[PDB]
Amino acid sequence: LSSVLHQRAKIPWRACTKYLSSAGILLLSLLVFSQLLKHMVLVAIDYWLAKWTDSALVCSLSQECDLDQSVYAMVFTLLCSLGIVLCLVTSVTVEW
Amino acid sequence: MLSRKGIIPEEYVLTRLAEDPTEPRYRTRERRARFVSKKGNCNVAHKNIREQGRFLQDVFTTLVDLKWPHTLLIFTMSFLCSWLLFAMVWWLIAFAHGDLAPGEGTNVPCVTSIHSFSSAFLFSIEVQVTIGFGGRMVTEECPLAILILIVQNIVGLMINAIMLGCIFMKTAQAHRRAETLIFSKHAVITLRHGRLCFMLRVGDLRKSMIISATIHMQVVRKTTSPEGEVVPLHQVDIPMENGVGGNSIFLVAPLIIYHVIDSNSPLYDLAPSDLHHHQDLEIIVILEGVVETTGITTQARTSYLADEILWGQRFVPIVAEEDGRYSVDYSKFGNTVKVPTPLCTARQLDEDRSLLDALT
Amino acid sequence: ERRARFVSKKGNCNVAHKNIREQGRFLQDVFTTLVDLKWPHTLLIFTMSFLCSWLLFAMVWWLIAFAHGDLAPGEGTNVPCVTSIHSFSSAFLFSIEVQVTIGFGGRMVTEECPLAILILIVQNIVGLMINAIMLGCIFMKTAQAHRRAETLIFSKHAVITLRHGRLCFMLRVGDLRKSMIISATIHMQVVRKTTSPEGEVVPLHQVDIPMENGVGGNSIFLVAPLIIYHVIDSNSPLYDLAPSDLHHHQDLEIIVILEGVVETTGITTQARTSYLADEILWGQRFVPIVAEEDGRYSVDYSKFGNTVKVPTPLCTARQLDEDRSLLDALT
Amino acid sequence: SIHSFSSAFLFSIEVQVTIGFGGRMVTEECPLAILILIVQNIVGLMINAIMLGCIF
Amino acid sequence: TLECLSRSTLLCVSALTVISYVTPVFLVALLPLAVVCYFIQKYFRVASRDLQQLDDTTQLPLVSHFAETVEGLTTIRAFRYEARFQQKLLEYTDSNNIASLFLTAANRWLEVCMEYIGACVVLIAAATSISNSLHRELSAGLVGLGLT
Amino acid sequence: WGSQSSKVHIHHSTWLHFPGHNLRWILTFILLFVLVCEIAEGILSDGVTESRHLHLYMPAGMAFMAAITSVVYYHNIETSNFPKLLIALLIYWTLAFITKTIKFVKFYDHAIGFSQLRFCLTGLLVILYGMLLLVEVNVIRVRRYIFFKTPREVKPPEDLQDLGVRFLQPFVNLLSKGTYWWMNAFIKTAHKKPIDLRAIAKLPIAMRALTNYQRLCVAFDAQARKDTQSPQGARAIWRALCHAFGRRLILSSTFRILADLLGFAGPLCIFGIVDHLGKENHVFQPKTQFLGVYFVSSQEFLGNAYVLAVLLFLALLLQRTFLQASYYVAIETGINLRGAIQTKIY
Amino acid sequence: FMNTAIPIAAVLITFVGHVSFFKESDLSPSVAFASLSLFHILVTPLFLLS
Ligand SMILES: CCCCCCCCCCCCCCCCCC(=O)OC[C@H](COP(=O)(O)OC[C@H](N)C(=O)O)OC(=O)CCCCCCCCCCCCCCCCC
Ligand SMILES: CCCCCCCCCCCCCCCCCC(=O)OC[C@H](COP(=O)(O)OC[C@H](N)C(=O)O)OC(=O)CCCCCCCCCCCCCCCCC
Ligand SMILES: CCCCCCCCCCCCCCCCCC(=O)OC[C@H](COP(=O)(O)OC[C@H](N)C(=O)O)OC(=O)CCCCCCCCCCCCCCCCC
Ligand SMILES: CCOc1cc(CC(=O)N[C@@H](CC(C)C)c2ccccc2N2CCCCC2)ccc1C(=O)O
Ligand SMILES: Nc1ncnc2c1ncn2[C@@H]1O[C@H](COP(=O)(O)OP(=O)(O)OP(=O)(O)O)[C@@H](O)[C@H]1O
Ligand SMILES: Nc1ncnc2c1ncn2[C@@H]1O[C@H](COP(=O)(O)OP(=O)(O)OP(=O)(O)O)[C@@H](O)[C@H]1O
Ligand SMILES: [K+]
Repeated sequence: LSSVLHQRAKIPWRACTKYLSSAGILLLSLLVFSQLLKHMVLVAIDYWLAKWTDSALVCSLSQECDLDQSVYAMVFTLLCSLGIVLCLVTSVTVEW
Repeated sequence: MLSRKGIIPEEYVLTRLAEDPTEPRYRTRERRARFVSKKGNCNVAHKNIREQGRFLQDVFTTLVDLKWPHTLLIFTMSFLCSWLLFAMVWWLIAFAHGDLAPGEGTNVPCVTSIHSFSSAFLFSIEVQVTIGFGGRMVTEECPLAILILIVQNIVGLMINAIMLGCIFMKTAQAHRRAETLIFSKHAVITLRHGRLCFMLRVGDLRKSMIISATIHMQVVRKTTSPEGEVVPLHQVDIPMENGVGGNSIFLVAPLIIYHVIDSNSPLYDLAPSDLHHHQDLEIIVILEGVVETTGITTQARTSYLADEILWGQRFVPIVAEEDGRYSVDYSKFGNTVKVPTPLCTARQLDEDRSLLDALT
Repeated sequence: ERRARFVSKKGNCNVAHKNIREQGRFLQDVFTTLVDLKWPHTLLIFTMSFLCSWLLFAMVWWLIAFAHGDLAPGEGTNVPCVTSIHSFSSAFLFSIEVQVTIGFGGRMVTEECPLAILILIVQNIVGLMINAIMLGCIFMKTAQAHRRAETLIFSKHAVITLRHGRLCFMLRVGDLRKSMIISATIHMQVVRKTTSPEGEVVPLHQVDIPMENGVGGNSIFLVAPLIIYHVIDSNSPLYDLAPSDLHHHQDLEIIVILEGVVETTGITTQARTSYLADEILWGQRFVPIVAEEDGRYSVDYSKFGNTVKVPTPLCTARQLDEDRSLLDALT
Repeated sequence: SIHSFSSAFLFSIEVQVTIGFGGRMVTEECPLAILILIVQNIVGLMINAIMLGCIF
Repeated sequence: TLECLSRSTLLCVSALTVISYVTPVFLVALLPLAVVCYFIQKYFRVASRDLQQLDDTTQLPLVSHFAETVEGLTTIRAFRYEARFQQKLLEYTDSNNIASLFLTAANRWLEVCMEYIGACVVLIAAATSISNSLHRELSAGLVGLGLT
Repeated sequence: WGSQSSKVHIHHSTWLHFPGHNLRWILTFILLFVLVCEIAEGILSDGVTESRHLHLYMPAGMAFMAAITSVVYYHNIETSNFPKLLIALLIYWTLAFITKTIKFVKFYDHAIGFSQLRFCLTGLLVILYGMLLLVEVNVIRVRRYIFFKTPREVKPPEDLQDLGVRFLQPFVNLLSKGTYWWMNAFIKTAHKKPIDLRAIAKLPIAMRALTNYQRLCVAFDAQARKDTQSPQGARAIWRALCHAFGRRLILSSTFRILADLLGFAGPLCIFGIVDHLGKENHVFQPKTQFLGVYFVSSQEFLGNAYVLAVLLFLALLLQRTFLQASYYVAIETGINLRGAIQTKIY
Repeated sequence: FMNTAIPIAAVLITFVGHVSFFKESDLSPSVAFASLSLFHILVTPLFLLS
């Protein structure tokens, strides 16, 4: 028989049905949102770290567009805490 | 580690019996491999060759086998490499001589007009291609220039002579004339003069005659001897039923070629009911002569598998007698029309003749 | 010593000629001798021919300038026949420029003296002749196909096994190149010191041998390796070769001559090989070689010359054909 | 020495036939001339080689 | 597997996003490199699925052979038949080992090619970032994030 | 290159790597590194001046191309069993060696000193050519084809000649051992048709379960002869495996350690690249100039951002090839252990 | 959770410590980002040597 092209199904339907008829709606959306939120924090922590070693190398609540802070510790510790908490939430959601 | 690496080395589990998996292996799509293709170009792949440089030893023969695009590139690379290498030599010798830094001084240049490497490259072109503009002469000053001039001239003449020889052997190539020899796509088995024979048609398209044509013919079947031998592809020779037995033939109009199936033929036990596609048989035809213009010998190769054969059909007559001369209507070259024939084997026909003829 | 071979396994023969009345034909065929020579020797003669010609005419150009006296310093009271010749080395460079036809033009030939005009004609004609001759020799050398004979490959040693009842001397020959050999031909000879009843003695009698072809011809179409055998009929001189009589000092040799015009250059080439007395394995059929892959065949040159043992009587062909005939008659 | 078109045509003769009078040379000024010189030499030699073979 | 797959692919997307942001001329060369990456992923998955099924279906008969040989040990040794079964095991072991070797070699093929692609990314990122920080004055902070 | 489009021999050819094959490639690799070092130095030097000074890197720039073409020529003459044609390569090494020896000594006479990197690079590259030359004559000694009357020609490996052998990793050129280039052709087969026990084929001699079992039995018998211990403890089996696979386990560890050490050069390169990129200080590369040519020293060479970025790229290549080299050796030894131990248990 | 939190927690502690309890530099990107890359290459074998 000829199935060289047929074999490469990639199982996309087998996954759509899986998530739908097994996970529901609430938890699948929570999983995706939690993963993206944690990864955006990683982007944010690297972006904030870069701008900090940049400006500090001799009203600051804003994450971006603000360069009026002698010390960047307050926002950087908060970003680290967000990353830890989101890792916990992401792990729980995936396993549950 | 992002990869799924954890504590699970055991992999101990019991799986039930599994049978009949879905896989693309129900049927073998690939057919029986052709021993030589319909345009020559035999479809046999050598393997496990213990190379010893014999391919590379005969560079000249290797150059001839190359296509014209690659031959032109090697032609170009050979000249360019020699030209540029000696350009460095001329540039370096002038630079070492010190006649490259300009000035109104006591020094007299060994090679005049050399100012940069560009002039050295142009001077190399002039010397080896014998253009000889003469604005960049060779003077009497440094004898090493005279030695290098002799070396460059000898090397240039040798490379020119070698490439000439290669081009003369490549413009005499007749592998593009052998492709105008035409064999009918499918051959037939049909009775002539009461004896069965394996007919065929071969014709020439151009007007330049091929001298001393020679039509051989071989049957390619796996053979198991009574002694038990195992020959995967045995090649049995085949006659041509010519009036003198010899393989020679004079081909102007497309002639009919047929192997009279006598008692000593390997086709002698073939029946139309066993002429399906997956039958291990093949008929090769070898039309070799010398082309009258180039004088170079040529071969034409064609093959006829089992499914290509067409039992009990006769080729359509092609030649006619028109006003000025004969005509050849090539549109009817491969047309076959069915003829009333027995379905018996050659040996079955022989048995029928053995009894019917001996009426008394 | 042990046993002289007529032709070596690589194809070169070993016969040594002696007491030849040299008539100069070796020297007479200058062009054929050059073709035979190796490329290093050909290049040496190529270089020496051109260098001698260049230097010979260079001395002539220097001589004519010295005779004309135009190489000594002059102030307008002279016009040299060959311009800018004020040294022998200038004449040498001028000779290079003329014969190679580089023609730099710094050392011209003037209209003044006619002798330089004749010498220019002679040098041009001689240069064209030598260029044409070297072209011819190089064209014949680049058209050589003796190096194609090397790609033709025979079995390490041949066998004699029963096939279709009778006995045959088998053999295998292969081609490694992708190119074809048009109009191939396989001759085969036995070389034995054969004595005759009438009293003659022949030091090496060469008996021709049929190729056991289908149509009784010498044509062979060689693409894959072929088991090229010889049916040992009554007339074949191998009809009385005892397997016990296969030891070293058995006066035997099987010449093989694979001919056929090479398609590329159009040149015919020979392939030669000799099977000695002890280089024959009785009753061992060849290993099947031509395998089949997906949609194409496959030849396994690793198993080119391997032979497996097959049972067969250890009897001479005369003791076999006669015995079989008697059994059939009795039955 | 390139003045008119006829000068360029005669220069083409001198290069391909390899006569090379040398009154119209190629200097180091424009590199494209050197590339064109290489092209013309190779093409002229290839055409000459082919015509030689056919004549032979 | 879902946690690891999603985190890995999203880390890759996040990392490529930051590299593009630091040096805007990276993404222009990313597109040809992304096409090459697509081909490598495509071909590897096709090869890896086949080798994975082969590995599974080759290791099943081996444990089955061990179990059945321990079931009928006395009968096998009665015939003096054990040379045949040792040869059968060697063929089974060789089949299992060659499946594993090809799976590992396919894995190493992918890893070498992907890490060379990553090395090309590093050179592109480093070269363009230094050039942009000597002309456009990237301020040397985004340079550090891009390199790491 | 042209003819290979019209030949089938190399479709299933048979190789024979000349004696001194493994260290020939590594020498070409290390000199391909110290030619990029010369390139980086030359580009670094001439930029501070106002002219070209092409002689700084163009010699190195063409030496780099020459080395690549040399290894390609050597490989093409290694797939075929035709040693004669590497005469050019043999004469090439000494031709470069003598010339660069003159360059090295003519730096010393002018008191160049090791303080300048170009002197160190030239000196390093001189022995890198001399040792390569010594390999090019070692091939002569073992095959005896140029001058010696009767050559001592060698057959190709016996395991390669089976048509049921297709995992040809153990016998292939060193660079394709590392980058698994030979796998690429097989991958197309996997996409074309499925991969059954037909596509893959019998494993080489060294990986056959019987070969590993034979090596294991030899190790056990040798151990029992050297030490005469009546019990066969767990330590007996442990030493047996070590004695049967030590000469490969050490190779895996060596490759892994070198990969780790070169891997840490990535972070360290980042440190240097960013640290130099501070305050946009004016370039002051040349300190000790000689005869109008600016010589770059060690720290000056490794203070340049571009030089360090290129150096980082080369370091990543070495790291990520040695790491994969370690992985394959570990897997091959582990799979051989499975074969020998499964056979031993049976 | 532990695998993905020990790198960030270590990085958090490291940066805060140098700023407050060390004050040994100005925390230039050459040191900050080099140490960040070192933490990545060290976390991978540290979490798996167990
Ligand atoms: C790659 C160069 C290798 C040679 C380097 C110099 C060696 C000088 C040899 C002088 C004789 C002394 C020792 C003899 C060595 C013989 C070498 C040789 O024959 O191989 C040359 C090859 C292959 O031939 P083969 O199959 O080996 O020949 C039969 C062999 N005797 C046998 O065992 O059966 O023949 C071929 O297959 C064709 C090779 C032609 C090479 C031409 C290269 C291009 C040159 C273009 C640029 C010109 C450069 C000019 C520089 C001038 C500088 C002043
Ligand atoms: C399946 C293929 C796989 C790929 C392998 C090859 C790759 C080729 C790519 C395909 C496109 C090629 C287009 C080339 C166009 C220019 C060349 C040209 O005109 O010659 C093309 C033709 C030959 O064609 P062919 O079909 O190969 O020949 C039929 C025969 N059966 C054979 O193959 O043989 O030539 C002739 O029929 C001979 C005429 C010769 C006259 C040429 C004179 C000038 C040549 C140019 C010289 C100057 C070069 C300048 C270089 C400058 C460098 C600085
Ligand atoms: C001076 C400045 C230099 C700075 C950089 C330095 C870099 C130096 C690198 C040097 C490495 C040297 C190690 C050489 C030995 C290699 C391993 C080796 O010999 O084992 C080979 C093994 C398998 O062997 P086998 O045939 O089955 O067994 C042998 C025989 N049966 C026996 O008796 O035992 O098979 C294998 O080993 C499997 C393959 C793994 C090897 C792959 C490594 C290739 C590196 C690729 C680098 C790519 C490009 C780098 C360029 C950098 C510069 C431009
Ligand atoms: C079939 C098993 O054959 C293999 C065997 C190996 C060797 C190997 O390192 N394993 C574990 C490590 C230990 C802790 C289990 C691992 C798994 C996933 C990702 C990285 C890693 N290590 C990477 C290097 C630093 C430590 C973490 C690799 C790859 C393969 C492969 O499928 O080709
Ligand atoms: N040793 C030899 N070397 C070369 N050619 C020979 C030799 N012996 C004989 N020939 C040639 O054989 C032919 C005659 O041989 P034969 O010995 O029978 O007569 P002959 O007396 O030598 O002849 P003639 O008087 O013609 O030379 C002549 O063509 C002669 O050149
Ligand atoms: N794979 C091959 N590729 C090329 N030539 C081969 C190959 N196998 C055998 N030959 C050639 O066939 C002849 C002998 O083949 P065979 O393998 O039977 O013996 P051998 O042991 O290789 O012989 P020898 O010692 O003469 O080389 C020799 O001329 C040999 O070069
Ligand atoms: K001329």
